[PDB]
Amino acid sequence: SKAVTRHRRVMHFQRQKLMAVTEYIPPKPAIHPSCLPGLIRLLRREIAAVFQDNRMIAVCQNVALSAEDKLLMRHQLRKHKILMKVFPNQVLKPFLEDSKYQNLLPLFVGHNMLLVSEEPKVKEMVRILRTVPFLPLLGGCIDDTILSRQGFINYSKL
Amino acid sequence: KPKLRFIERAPLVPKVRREPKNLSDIRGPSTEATEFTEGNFAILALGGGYLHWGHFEMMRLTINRSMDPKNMFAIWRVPAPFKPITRKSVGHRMGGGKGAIDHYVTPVKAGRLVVEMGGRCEFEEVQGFLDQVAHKLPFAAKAVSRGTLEKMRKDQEERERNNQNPWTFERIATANMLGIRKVLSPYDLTHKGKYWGKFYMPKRV
Amino acid sequence: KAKAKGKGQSQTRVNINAALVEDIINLEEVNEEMKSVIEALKDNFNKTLNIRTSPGSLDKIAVVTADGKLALNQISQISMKSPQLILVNMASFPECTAAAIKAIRESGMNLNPEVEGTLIRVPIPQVTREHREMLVKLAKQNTNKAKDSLRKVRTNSMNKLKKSKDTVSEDTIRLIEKQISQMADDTVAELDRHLAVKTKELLG
RNA sequence: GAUAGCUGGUUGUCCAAGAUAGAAUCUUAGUUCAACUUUAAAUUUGCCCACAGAACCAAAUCCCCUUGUAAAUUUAACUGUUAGUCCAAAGAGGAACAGCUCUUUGGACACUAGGAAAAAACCUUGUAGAGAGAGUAAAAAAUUUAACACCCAUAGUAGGCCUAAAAGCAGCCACCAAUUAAGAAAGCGUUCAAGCUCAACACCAAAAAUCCCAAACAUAUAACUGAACUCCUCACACCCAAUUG
RNA sequence: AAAUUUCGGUUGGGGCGACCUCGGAGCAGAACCCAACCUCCGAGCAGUACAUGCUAAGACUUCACCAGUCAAAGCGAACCUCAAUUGAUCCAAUAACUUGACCAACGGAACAAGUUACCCUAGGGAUAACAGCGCAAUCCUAUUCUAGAGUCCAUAUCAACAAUAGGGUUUACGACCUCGAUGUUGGAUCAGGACAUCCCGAUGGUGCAGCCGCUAUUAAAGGUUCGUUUGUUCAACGAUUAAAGUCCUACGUGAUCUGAGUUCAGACCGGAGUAAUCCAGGUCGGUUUCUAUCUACUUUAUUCCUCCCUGUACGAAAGGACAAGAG
Ligand SMILES: [Mg+2]
Ligand SMILES: [Mg+2]
Ligand SMILES: [Mg+2]
Ligand SMILES: [Mg+2]
Ligand SMILES: [Mg+2]
Ligand SMILES: [Mg+2]
Ligand SMILES: [Mg+2]
Ligand SMILES: [Mg+2]
Ligand SMILES: [Mg+2]
Ligand SMILES: [Mg+2]
Ligand SMILES: [Mg+2]
Ligand SMILES: [Mg+2]
Ligand SMILES: [Mg+2]
Ligand SMILES: [Mg+2]
Ligand SMILES: [Mg+2]
Ligand SMILES: [Mg+2]
Ligand SMILES: [Mg+2]
Ligand SMILES: [Mg+2]
Ligand SMILES: [Mg+2]
Ligand SMILES: [Mg+2]
Ligand SMILES: [Mg+2]
Ligand SMILES: [Mg+2]
Ligand SMILES: [Mg+2]
Ligand SMILES: [Mg+2]
Ligand SMILES: [Mg+2]
Ligand SMILES: [Mg+2]
Ligand SMILES: [Mg+2]
Ligand SMILES: [Mg+2]
Ligand SMILES: [Mg+2]
Ligand SMILES: [Mg+2]
Repeated sequence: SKAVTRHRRVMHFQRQKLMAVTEYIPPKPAIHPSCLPGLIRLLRREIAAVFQDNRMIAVCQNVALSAEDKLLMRHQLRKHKILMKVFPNQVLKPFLEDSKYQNLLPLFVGHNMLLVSEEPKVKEMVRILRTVPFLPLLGGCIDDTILSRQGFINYSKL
Repeated sequence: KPKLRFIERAPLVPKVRREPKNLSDIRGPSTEATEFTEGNFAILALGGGYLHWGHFEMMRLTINRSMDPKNMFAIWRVPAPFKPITRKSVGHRMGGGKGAIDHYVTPVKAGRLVVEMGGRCEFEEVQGFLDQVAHKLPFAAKAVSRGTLEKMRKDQEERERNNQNPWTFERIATANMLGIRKVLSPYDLTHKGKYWGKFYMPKRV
Repeated sequence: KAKAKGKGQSQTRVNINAALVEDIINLEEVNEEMKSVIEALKDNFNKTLNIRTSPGSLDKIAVVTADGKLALNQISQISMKSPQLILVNMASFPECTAAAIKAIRESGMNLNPEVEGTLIRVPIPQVTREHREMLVKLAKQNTNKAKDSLRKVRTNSMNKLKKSKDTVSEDTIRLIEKQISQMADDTVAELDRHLAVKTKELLG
């Protein structure tokens, strides 16, 4: 047959033997290493600023609210002077443990919409939270002091 | 004009001299342009063969179909048909002169580029029709780019330099260890043990 | 049930050999004559007489009016009213309407248009099997005439081949004869297909 | 007893040497020359040879001292070969097919021995006998690609040109930016809008006709078995077609 | 009208077509070397002297021979270019230097034609027609990216340009044993096997409201009609059942049969051919042997129609089913 062919011509016996003996032999790792050993700065700065300006910050579990529900909540929070906040937890846990807030460490986890504030909002917030059929207020945080919803409503009564 | 120019067979000067079909134009590495030029991606030919006018037409169609006319551009890397392939009439006794001209073809060697690409586009945006055309070609092809080409070349060099096998192909061919040159070809000594007619052995050293 | 002998071989023999085609004899001329006969038969079929529905079909020829040709579906918004009545809405051209009426009256459909200035009515009650059989027989006669024309063409080709047979290889002569026979068979098959299509259009 | 480039055959033992580039021919089924081969003899250089030497339009090749050797030229004879096949490479025509037709370099087959199953041509190996001896050359096919990181949706709005219409995908433009934090829209479906996803954020390869074809085991220490090849006791002329001595 | 003779060679079987001598380019790339029914370019010559005279050491040499090529000098006067470019013996003219070939079948008989199916003989599968064998140019079957259709809708379905795998069933291609014989197609009895499955069994999808439909997989245990013509399997047509499927069997089976013709001798029709004879042109008819030696063999559930289901489910109406039992 001709030299070049469309199919794979069968190599000679000696040719095949030489091709098989001259095969590639990769190394053999005796141990194999498989079984051997920016924006984050802005996030940290913002979290520090919030911690420094958290005269009356609250925490909730807003997740079941739709986009229109969130817009209505923002409108209600704009009616009476108070703002909302939403930050991550991975970057907040280190600052949480560094700020001597041990009681707040196991609180922040998963979803949680913070509500920073400065002016008194003891009744308007309670009404805005009661208007919906949910009570996700898992203990807020005023002047860095542990307090449950009972203490919050008690202070509200005063 | 970011589009493959129209290809047509039968050049303006059809050679009348029936040249003999030479197989040396397919064997060996691509002595012609191998590296890129004014581009970034290409179709590395991992095996010798031929290319007909229909192949070029289908390639041009597939390229013009999926291609941005304002973000990419391709240039032909293979000349026009010229090699005369004389085919006798199907049904005649052996002999009686040589057959007449039938169609022209452009030979191609291993490691030869066919079509190139350019622009500020990633390799993945091309990968589609790149590998498509590669599988369409009548020989072993594969999508290759500058970075990937350099990577595979460095990998082959490392494999050749770290081959634990104390015996290699050239060391046995050139030196003629056990007189195996009787079976080997004179071109194998010049090239490596990766070629065989037209195919290519990328896995072998 | 194969009956598939060598034909691509003859096609390749005809395509490759150029000197023979230039000398013995004129494949281009033979193909042109065959295509001309086929076109003549197609015209005799689609121009004699047939219940061609759709106004677009009748849209063919009309006498030149005001130094300007015209047809049915060109300027009028025709709309099929019913299989037994057709509507017409010319573009304000009484002369063109009269020209179209005159051209249609000379047709073989035996029509009696009722023109009313710009509106035309060409009703057709129904057609029986007598006219269909007559048209089928006429198509068969036309096919026989085309077959006779192809016979004459092949006889002339064979006479030429015989005149050029002495100083020519008998094998090439036999191959050319077989190629001509295959071409004639293909032409006869095409004619039979056209006749079957016409019969289906007439009856179907 | 015709002739006949033609079919058939051409009688005992044993030893040795013994395969051809081509040309002419009313010629390629036949003949001659040349070349190969055989016998007896006179002569001395025969082969790989090392620096070098050997053309303008790649493997290579010629001469080649020391060096291994003992082979080479001629004279006088004359029969026999002068249709080859396969393998690796350069090829030539054919389909970059054929146990397809023809050359160049090497090997094998026409000559036995051990294997690849039964094999001419593939791997190893030749001087010929015995022994119920030992050591070796070639020598046993391997191998099963497909999920996937599947949490979750405000709006300046239907931006402008044509589009009676495409607003986000009949066609072109820039593609900003408010949502706390992200597409003038990457797909799907709409004549057209309506609806469903995504980019991002919060833990996240097989089929042909008599019937498939050597039993058969993944887990006791790398080395064994394996010639007419080498050695061991004796003496050795006692394994080629045609031809010759 | 009698007497003698021949009908040259190559042809990837023979004729036909073309060729028969020589030089060059690549094959044959670097001493020589090699093949043309491999692709090309040229020549049977062309222009001035007539020392293009007479002699002779040594060499090359188309792979042999015959035939060809260079040449120190010696005598005689001096103060050729080109690449093939051609012609042997005998014989003839010639007082004698000298000359005589499209002998091109060109290493060259002195001159010789056509047919044999009326043929004979020595041989050849060195070399053919049927097979077997190998290839797969041609075709079919499956897959791969989707090009394009299919009303939105590539992938229900069709499917271009290409590649990857299986076929030797069609046309050839090669002549490897079978021309000191393998008896040539259909049609009769008999059928063996394979599924790329026409139907009886079971599924997925569908442009599935049901039947009628389409596609892909398994299942070969079974079935696969009656006739009119042309010798032809093939080739057209009438009526059936759920179906009148493909392929190999030396175009399955002539030591079971058949002669319709395919290979024969005679004749006729038109043609080729001055004539004999031939159209691979058309038909009139054309002896079909075998006494069995051997191997082997010679006895075990399928469908259709009908009845309650009937006009049911399904719509808008037409239309129209599933299973089971029974005759
Ligand atoms: Mg005798
Ligand atoms: Mg003879
Ligand atoms: Mg004999
Ligand atoms: Mg005797
Ligand atoms: Mg001997
Ligand atoms: Mg002669
Ligand atoms: Mg041969
Ligand atoms: Mg032998
Ligand atoms: Mg020995
Ligand atoms: Mg001959
Ligand atoms: Mg010589
Ligand atoms: Mg001199
Ligand atoms: Mg000569
Ligand atoms: Mg002569
Ligand atoms: Mg003679
Ligand atoms: Mg007769
Ligand atoms: Mg045969
Ligand atoms: Mg479309
Ligand atoms: Mg043979
Ligand atoms: Mg025979
Ligand atoms: Mg015989
Ligand atoms: Mg016999
Ligand atoms: Mg099946
Ligand atoms: Mg048979
Ligand atoms: Mg029999
Ligand atoms: Mg008679
Ligand atoms: Mg008469
Ligand atoms: Mg009998
Ligand atoms: Mg008996
Ligand atoms: Mg017996």
